Amino acid sequence: GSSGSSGELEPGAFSELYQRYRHCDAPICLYEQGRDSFEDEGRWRLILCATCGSHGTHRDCSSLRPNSKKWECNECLPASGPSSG
Ligand SMILES: [Zn+2]
Ligand SMILES: [Zn+2]
Repeated sequence: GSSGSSGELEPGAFSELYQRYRHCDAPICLYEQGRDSFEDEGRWRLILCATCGSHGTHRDCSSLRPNSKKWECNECLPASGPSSG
């Protein structure tokens, strides 16, 4: 038998950001442009996470529904296992 673990984190670490983060970070993109471009109203509307509100990507790009209230980034959403399988 043995004991001893090593793992710490930085609590309350939200680096302020003057400019709004609008960099498509979704899993799959359909917009021909597939860039940080969005409209005021439409599927291609820049959507910011709800939990932390840091990530920013299109609507249909984040594989969401046409009747979704708010969307949350990955790190926030319950993703079984780390992105890097
Ligand atoms: Zn996108
Ligand atoms: Zn988030």
